Amino acid sequence: TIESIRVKNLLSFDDVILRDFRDINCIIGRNNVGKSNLLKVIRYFYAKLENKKVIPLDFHTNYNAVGEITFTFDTTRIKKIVTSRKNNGRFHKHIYNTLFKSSSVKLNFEELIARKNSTNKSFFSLTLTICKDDSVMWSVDDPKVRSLLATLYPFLYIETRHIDLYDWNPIWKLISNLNSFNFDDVDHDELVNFLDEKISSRKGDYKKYIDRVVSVIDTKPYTYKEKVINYIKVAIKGDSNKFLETLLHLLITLTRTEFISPIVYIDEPEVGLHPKLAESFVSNLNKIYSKFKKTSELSGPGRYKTPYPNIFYSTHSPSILKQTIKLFGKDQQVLHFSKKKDGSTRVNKINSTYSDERFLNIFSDNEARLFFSEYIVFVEGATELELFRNLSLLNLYPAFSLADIYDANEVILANINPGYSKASIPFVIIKDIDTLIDYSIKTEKFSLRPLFEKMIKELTKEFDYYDTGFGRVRKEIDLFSDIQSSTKKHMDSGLFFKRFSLHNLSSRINKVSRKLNRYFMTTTIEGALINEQSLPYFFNWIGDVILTQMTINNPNPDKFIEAMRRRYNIKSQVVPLFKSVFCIGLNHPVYSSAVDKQALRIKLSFLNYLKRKVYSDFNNEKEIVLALRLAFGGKTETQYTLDKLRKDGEAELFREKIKNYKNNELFFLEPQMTKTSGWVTTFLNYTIEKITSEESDDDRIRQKLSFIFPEIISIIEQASSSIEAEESSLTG
Amino acid sequence: ATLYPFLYIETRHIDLYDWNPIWKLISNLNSFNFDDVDHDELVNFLDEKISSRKGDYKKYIDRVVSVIDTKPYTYKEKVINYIKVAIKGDSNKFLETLLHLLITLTRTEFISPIVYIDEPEVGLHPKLAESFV
Amino acid sequence: TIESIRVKNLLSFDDVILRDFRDINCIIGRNNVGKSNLLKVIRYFYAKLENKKVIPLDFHTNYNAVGEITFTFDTTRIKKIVTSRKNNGRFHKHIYNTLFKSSSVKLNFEELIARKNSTNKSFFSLTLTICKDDSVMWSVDDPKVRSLLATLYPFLYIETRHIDLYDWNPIWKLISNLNSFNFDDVDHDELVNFLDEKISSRKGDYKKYIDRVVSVIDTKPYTYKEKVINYIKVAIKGDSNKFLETLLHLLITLTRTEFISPIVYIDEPEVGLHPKLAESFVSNLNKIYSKFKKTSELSGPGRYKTPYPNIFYSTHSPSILKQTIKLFGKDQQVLHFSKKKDGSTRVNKINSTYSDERFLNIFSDNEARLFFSEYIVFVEGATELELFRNLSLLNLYPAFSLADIYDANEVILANINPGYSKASIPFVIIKDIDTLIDYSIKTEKFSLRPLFEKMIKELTKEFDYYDTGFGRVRKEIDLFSDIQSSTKKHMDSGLFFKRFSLHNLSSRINKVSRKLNRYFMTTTIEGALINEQSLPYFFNWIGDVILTQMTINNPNPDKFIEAMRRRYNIKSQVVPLFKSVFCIGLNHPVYSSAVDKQALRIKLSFLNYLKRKVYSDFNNEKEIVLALRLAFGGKTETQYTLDKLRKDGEAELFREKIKNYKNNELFFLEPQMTKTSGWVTTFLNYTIEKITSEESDDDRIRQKLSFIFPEIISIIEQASSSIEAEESSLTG
Amino acid sequence: ILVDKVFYEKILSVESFKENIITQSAIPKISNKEVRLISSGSKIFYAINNTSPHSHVQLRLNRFFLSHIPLNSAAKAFVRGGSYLKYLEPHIYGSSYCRLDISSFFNNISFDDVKQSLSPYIKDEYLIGTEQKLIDAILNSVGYESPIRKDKGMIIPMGFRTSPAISNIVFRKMDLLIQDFCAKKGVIYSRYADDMLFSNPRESKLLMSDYFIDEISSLLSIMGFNINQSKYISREKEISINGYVIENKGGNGSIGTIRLSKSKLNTVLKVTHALAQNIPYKNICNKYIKVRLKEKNIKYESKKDEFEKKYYRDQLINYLGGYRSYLISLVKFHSEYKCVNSDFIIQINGILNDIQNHIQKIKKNR
DNA sequence: CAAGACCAATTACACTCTGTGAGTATTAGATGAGCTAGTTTTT
Repeated sequence: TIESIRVKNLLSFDDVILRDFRDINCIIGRNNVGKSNLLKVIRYFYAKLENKKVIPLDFHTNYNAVGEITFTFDTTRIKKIVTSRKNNGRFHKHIYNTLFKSSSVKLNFEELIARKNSTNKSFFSLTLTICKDDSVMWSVDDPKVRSLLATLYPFLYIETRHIDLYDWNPIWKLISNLNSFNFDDVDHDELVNFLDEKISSRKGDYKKYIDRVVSVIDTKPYTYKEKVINYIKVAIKGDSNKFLETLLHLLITLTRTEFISPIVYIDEPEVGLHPKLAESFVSNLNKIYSKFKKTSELSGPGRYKTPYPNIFYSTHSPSILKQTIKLFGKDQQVLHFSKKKDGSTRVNKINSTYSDERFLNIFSDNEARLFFSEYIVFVEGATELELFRNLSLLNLYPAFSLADIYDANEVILANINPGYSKASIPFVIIKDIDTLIDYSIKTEKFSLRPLFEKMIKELTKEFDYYDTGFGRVRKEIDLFSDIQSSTKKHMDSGLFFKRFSLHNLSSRINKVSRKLNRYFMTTTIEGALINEQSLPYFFNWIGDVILTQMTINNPNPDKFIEAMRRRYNIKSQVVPLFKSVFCIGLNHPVYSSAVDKQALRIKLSFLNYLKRKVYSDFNNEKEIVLALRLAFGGKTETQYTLDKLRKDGEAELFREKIKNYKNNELFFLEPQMTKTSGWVTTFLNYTIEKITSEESDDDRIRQKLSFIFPEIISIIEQASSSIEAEESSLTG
Repeated sequence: ATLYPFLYIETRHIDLYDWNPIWKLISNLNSFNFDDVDHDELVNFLDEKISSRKGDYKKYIDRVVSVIDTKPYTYKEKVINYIKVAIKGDSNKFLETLLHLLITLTRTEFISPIVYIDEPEVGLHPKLAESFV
Repeated sequence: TIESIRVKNLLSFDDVILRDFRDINCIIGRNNVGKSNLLKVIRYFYAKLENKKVIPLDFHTNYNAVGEITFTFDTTRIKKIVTSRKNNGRFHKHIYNTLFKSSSVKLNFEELIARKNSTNKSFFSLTLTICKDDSVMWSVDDPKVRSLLATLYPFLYIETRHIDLYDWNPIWKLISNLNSFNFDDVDHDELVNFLDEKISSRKGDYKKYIDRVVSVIDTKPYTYKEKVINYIKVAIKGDSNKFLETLLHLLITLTRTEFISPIVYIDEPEVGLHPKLAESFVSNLNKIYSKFKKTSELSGPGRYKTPYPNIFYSTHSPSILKQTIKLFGKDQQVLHFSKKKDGSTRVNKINSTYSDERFLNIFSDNEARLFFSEYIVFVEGATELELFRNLSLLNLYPAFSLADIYDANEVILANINPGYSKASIPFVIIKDIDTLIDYSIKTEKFSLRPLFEKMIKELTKEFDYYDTGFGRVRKEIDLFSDIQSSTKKHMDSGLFFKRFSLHNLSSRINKVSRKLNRYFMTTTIEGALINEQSLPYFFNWIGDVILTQMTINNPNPDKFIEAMRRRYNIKSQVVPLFKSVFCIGLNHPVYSSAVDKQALRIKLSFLNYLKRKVYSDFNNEKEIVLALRLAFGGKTETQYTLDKLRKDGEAELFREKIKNYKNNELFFLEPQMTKTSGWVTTFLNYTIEKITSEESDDDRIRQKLSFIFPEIISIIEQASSSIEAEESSLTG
Repeated sequence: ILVDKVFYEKILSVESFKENIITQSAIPKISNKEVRLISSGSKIFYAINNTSPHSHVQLRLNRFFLSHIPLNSAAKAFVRGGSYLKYLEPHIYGSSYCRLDISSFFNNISFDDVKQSLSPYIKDEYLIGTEQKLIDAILNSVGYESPIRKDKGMIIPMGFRTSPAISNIVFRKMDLLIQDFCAKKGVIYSRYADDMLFSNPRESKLLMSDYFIDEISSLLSIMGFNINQSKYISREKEISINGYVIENKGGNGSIGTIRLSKSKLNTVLKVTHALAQNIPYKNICNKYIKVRLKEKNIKYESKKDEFEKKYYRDQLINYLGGYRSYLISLVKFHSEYKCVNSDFIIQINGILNDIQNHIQKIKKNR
């Protein structure tokens, strides 16, 4: 039908070109002005095709004297129809003479015409030129070609926001233009006589009535359009979303037996519609699309092989987009508009075809939301989703609130393929350092993962020349290649590195992979949360949990407390008393003043005891951080977890210390030591509240957060800087 | 109401793109019975007289109706459509035609309507108003 | 501050009562007619408050001669304002002369002493009755009371689909009504003199021009509203989403030093808006809501404790609802309307407050999509998401597509609490039997999970009388209690049951738990797919892989095949030859005719060999089903997985056979033998394609699917029946 | 809905009145020996035999025919979804209250009114030849000629299962007339069976005036209904209807409250107190619960006896559970409408806790 | 006693006359068992 649309120096388009049109085309983007301007360009071109006096479009810049609109039509099916010897009608000969005759006389019939009769496609290019003096120039200097193109590849525009339910003009126009019946053979007098014979007695009374009516009114005779519309209205037994669906269905049904291939543009198909209604609309469109398909073994009556008309959608709803993707697949595309740096509409294609059927079926609203995004943060793990979606943290960083976070593994990333649309949708993939380097305690070896080798191969400057601006890329690649060795011996029984530092390697990897839209963290997200600087806040959170978590199991608090004090020692047997008195409970009943004082004293004593035991058990204020990290499913600097250490058998004494602390000392926190336990959200909220209470201005709070959380604040600030650097283009 | 109907014609705010009073008068003021006529035979005849083979136009109409989900016409709408098909045609001229049609229709019926025309001379030459009267 | 709106026998309401109104009340549902009727009722009530000649609303049925609209206003703040001694003002006296006057003068000197405890709330009820003769009368016959109620609690309607940007009528109306300045003291002559002095070539030059202009345009004098509007316009320096946001901000800012409590109704705030735009709108509303809030430590200038006006939303976009739930939290509610069986609008509050902060923070588009649903199927596992979202299966059942599949564990289900919204959004929770009962090989005894005991406790109908039919529930409960015996012999090394059948127990559990919206499967999700009746098709699927997913590695196929045949035996060494010839490759190159024939012969020989080995190693024809089930992370009838069996040291020979098939024969299927590998989607697609090729009619295809997959089709049919039972209710 | 001959062929008379339809037999009336004439006070209840075609026809009429005819919203009795609590709810907004009762409501319903009310919903076609129509065939299963009331026509029995629906359907014109009359004067009207409750929110003496009674009597005289002056109650700011107290302090929109007086809950408190005092179950059910074994115990067939103890356990458990259901119906009504006193709510919560404890004690003892 | 106010729901011109609303004038395992039944309103 149509292949390319090129707009130069008109409205907001500078050198914009649109190509590769599928059966269904979805237009999305935050720049509504671009979509409106494209619609205006198309409508102006089709109005000038039909010779309608309309105001010429405005130029993008007045320093250009020419504005071009270029339309390329795929005139391959119609060429085959008119070339065939069987078809020799008046219209076929007219089409052949006005389009496929000028290009045929210039080609030899013995060789060129024989060679062109193959699977190759033929295109017709038409250019509209607007000059400074409001003058219109055409590539072809004859109205017949333009008129035939207008009546052969028509453009229909449907606006749902401003639609009339009582108006059926587009439907009747389309029905009249999609009829293969000659209505000139119908005799008006015979029809009037037939009506008169079967209306009443005294044959001729209805004829006299009609004669009187026409003699009184005496208006212009009905045109062919009016006559066919009236005949259709009488023949049929009767006459927002329903109107659009009916029009689209009748258009698809009536184009099965006609060579006319229209172009439909629907603006906002989801206004005033339930999400289920939009999904049902797309489902009905796909059902009627597939009802008239004759491919491979699928055949029989009611099946047509005619190409479907091109349909364009201006949608702001993820439901329509996801249904279109899941239902069509290879027969759809997604267009993102956005803008440029100086201000100019773009048109890019976002990946919508997936080779994984599982991803296509699982596809839900979360996946469809990535299309309507300006910055995507890709994470592997639900803990990162909890951290980056924290409302308290996002309140202090409004810029990062504009970026949406998606949980994807390598398979989901490969299916989505964010690299296809980088300018349209900037993205960053946040991963951990264990997907690049592998370490073993039994054998000293810094092995390289296949992903790291693939990155090295991609960054290998083969088939290249000199004149590199800055950065010893080759030296960095060589150093990363030779890092595989048997050095950096263990320290403290496979828990630290004697001299090697992962911070420098992580920084180098991040610097190299900035151009790859990838960020690798030094440790897991737990290491970024609980570090040597956040220990006071983690201890305060533990104290708050102790204070406002456990209650008295016994209905009578005073009697139970007195009995336990008289039975269990308050100093030597403090732990058994705490275990047998305080229990985890959602409700927090209010006790007496003496009972509350005793409970507060016991809680303070327990806090002091645990703090003293932690300080006097571990060596320095570094093993506490590692112990807490491994407690919450974390990793050490040797890339080992508690489960992996158990399967291996290293750091047995430290593992016994952890088991003793979990089973005896910290038993109320045991349910919160899981990844899907929500401890991240609670800890972040408590830290934010405490910092807000201490400091006054928001800048001080942000500085304190940067001091406490280096990596999280660093990545948030980097994403915010990227967003603010590319905010003008990705904003309407 | 049905024996002494009231009609109001505002010439100043009249529209030339609609004929609502005319079609209302035509539908209401009739002495026929547009019920004996049946859609099936109408179609059958149109199919026989239109083009191509037998039954093609009937199949086209059936497939259009089956996918439109529209309620059937009322009697007034059906008679309006029949009159529109049976005739060959679609400020001062509009008013004169409406009055002539109403008088002609009311010359064979006991219905005696009452017409009220507001400002029959807006945008009219004095000769045009005299010619209207 | 309304607290109750009651509509009886008007439009589409028979008896509908709305209560517990909050700040950000949101309205969702497919019954748009109900929302329109509610808006019409509110607008009619407020028009009749101001004595406007309007058409009375139609009755729901003509067999009632009365149509009532009841409005209850929370007159607690106003009563406290006007009761205080230091509020001697004309308007304050007017308020405490018409509203709080009849309920005070008729009481003794004791009742009022209990109304000054700062704990009670005062309610004012006003009823509008429309009679059969189009006559309307009120409960209180005092126009002053109605006018004062309209002034104190005004109603504002904002329409976004049809909004005029040029006219700012609501803004100027709010500015004129919400002010604390008296404009009657302004001297017009003084202002004109000042303007003349500002621009004066001579003393008294602009005065004569003003007098001439007034004389030549002499009309009715300006009203107070016009004067204040003009003064505001000359005082200010400046005149869809932006307009509404500015209006809402102005209304919120104005209602900070006034006791007027407006009511705001906004219809479709997201029409023609990007999802990010709607989210930003809700975020800005939350920011302006929180900026003017003072709580304990939060104080200082610019923050007020004045109650916020009630805001009503009519949104079809999940983005607005998601942001409202995430940001506002406890200060919002969701109202689902739907319909009744005979046809009548309902109103039900959907759960929108969550006690888990993690769930609120990671709240996403899927969770907001669950509220725009008519049937939710809750599943635990991504395999169920793959199976129940399969496109090739939903087309054959055009009734289960209306149901939305959500993956949720027990915690997510508890947070969502689907039982709160049961008559509005029907739901089914699909779980496995293993979540109710457990089995141990070492200690041959059943055990009851806490979930099953909790369900039994919920089903124990104590505190009950004797009723017919409700007698077998106690017997079923007693049987479910006593099935805890250890008399259950297991054969085949603890893989099957000698006499016990889990099918009957699962059927009984499903029968008793139907009333609790829970369905428990006999086996795991892989059990319903890999069964005896699916053995042929499954085998064919394997063959498909051997014919599709494995191609020759060598670039020259003929030479490599000849070398392998001359080197490796075709019969004894067939397995090594097959392993060394065919590898993993997406491309499917076409070879020579002889090469294709040889490859087809080799593939057929390998398929026959594997079929014979499977039928020979296992004899009962059923142990193969269990082997395949445990291969794809399944379970046995003893509720044991392959990993659990390995840890428990049971069925060593079976594990050895499984390892032999995995590492020796079915090595190409090893990537697909894990969860989330997409094997479910491929298997369903292949089975449905084969059945479609075999059976012509769709009913035959559905019957064959029911035969091969009994549990899946049973669940689908049950859900479809549940949907179609309430189809006339949950549909616009 | 409309019922034609085919509808009555296999829905209302699918098996019972089938042999009469095929063999051109007119459907007979209800014989004297086919009903019982039980007595309670000065009231006669007509009990139809359980094993009879007319009983099945009445069940099918009540399930299929007398369930789709529209009724008036003021009819809060004998209607699916109606209750006494809904009958008393609308009057919380009023300050003055008036109670009236129709005398012999079921006995004063003329059969001609029933016929004319059911005529629009039944096709006027002959059923059994040109002998009997379809309307009278339906009516023969509804009414009954009362020998006590002589040959005064087919009086609707007070014990038939079809009587309440027929009464509510026939009392629709009167409901509309009374509702319109009260609407013209700002009076809330609600009817339960034959008790009419009127509420006036305004400070007026319309309900205590003789004009209101005269107007209600004049309206009711259209269909021949009277009201007895024995139980005419007109009060202000408080009214007690069978223990249900509606109280409104008055004002210009004040909300009233609904509670239950100590007289209504005296029996359950006495039962709980007796259970607290360890009173034997022999005299706690034969005195308070008015349930007692007859002389013809164990059907005069068994010899084990000892069923008295288990009977006095069962029936006591049933009474406690039923009254608990009553109280929790009250609290659910409060949750739905918010028109019940808070102190009454806490009192019934305490009573419910006591009842649950006593039920647990009884079940532990058994 | 006797009573105003008694529900709602259930597109059309035949005629001889083709124009009129009459005038006429056409016109023709089958055999000991052995069992109760809520609160409240109407009533």
